[PDB]
Amino acid sequence: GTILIDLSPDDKEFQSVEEEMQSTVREHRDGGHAGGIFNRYNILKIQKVCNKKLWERYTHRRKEVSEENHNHANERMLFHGSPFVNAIIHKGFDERHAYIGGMFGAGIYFAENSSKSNQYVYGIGGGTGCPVHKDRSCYICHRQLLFCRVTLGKSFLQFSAM
Amino acid sequence: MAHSPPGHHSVTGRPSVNGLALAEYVIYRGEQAYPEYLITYQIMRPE
Ligand SMILES: COc1cccc2c(=O)[nH]c(-c3ccc(C)cc3)nc12
Ligand SMILES: [Zn+2]
Repeated sequence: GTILIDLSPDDKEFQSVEEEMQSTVREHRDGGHAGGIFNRYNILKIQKVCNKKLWERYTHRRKEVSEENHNHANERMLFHGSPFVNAIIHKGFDERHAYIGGMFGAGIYFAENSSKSNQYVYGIGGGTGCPVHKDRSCYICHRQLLFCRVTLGKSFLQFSAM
Repeated sequence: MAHSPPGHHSVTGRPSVNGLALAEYVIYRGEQAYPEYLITYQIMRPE
C-alpha cells in the first residue's frame, strides 16, 4: 500500500519542489480558459508518495529501457495533472490514465510547465472547473498535481505548432 | 493505449511557435512513471 509523508516547508526538498512549480508557470494561449488566470501558486502541502510494489514495478521497467537504450534511462522529473490523481497514487499509472485524444498519441502525458498540467486537474480542457463553484479559475478550492519520475529512454522528437 | 514509435520508448512534443512553452512528453507504458510527490495548492489571483 501507499503511504504519504508530509515534507516540512523548512526542508530543502520541499523548497526545491515548490521552486520547480513556481518557476515553470507560463501564460497559456487560451487566456486562462482551461486552468485559470494566475502567475503563481499558494503551495499548501507537499507529500512524498511511498509504495514499495509500485517503486519496484517502476525500477524494473527503467532497467529494461536503460539496457535497450545503451545504458541510458533518460529519466526526468515532470508534472502530471489528472482527474485520476487519487487512483494513481494508490494503484500506479496504467491505461485508464492515458489521454486517448492527445495530439502526440494515446498515451500518458507529462509537462515541464506546471501550469500546463494545471489545465488537466479538473479534466480535459479544465472540464467544468472545481466541483463546488464550477469555476475553472477557482481561487478558493484546493488542487493537487503530481511531480513524477519519468523514464523516457529513446524519445521521438515531434515539433508541434503550439 | 498506443505503442511508442518503433525503436523508441516515448515521444517529446516540443512547441515550435511559442518560444516560452516548454516540452510535453508521452509514455505508452504506465510502468515508465512513478508518482513521487503529491502537491496540494491553490492558484493565486494576480494583484
Ligand atoms: C496535452 O496533454 C497534456 C500535456 C501536458 C501535461 C498533461 C497532463 O499533466 N495531464 C494530461 C491529461 C490528459 C487527459 C487525462 C484524462 C488525464 C491527464 N494531459 C497533459
Ligand atoms: Zn471552487
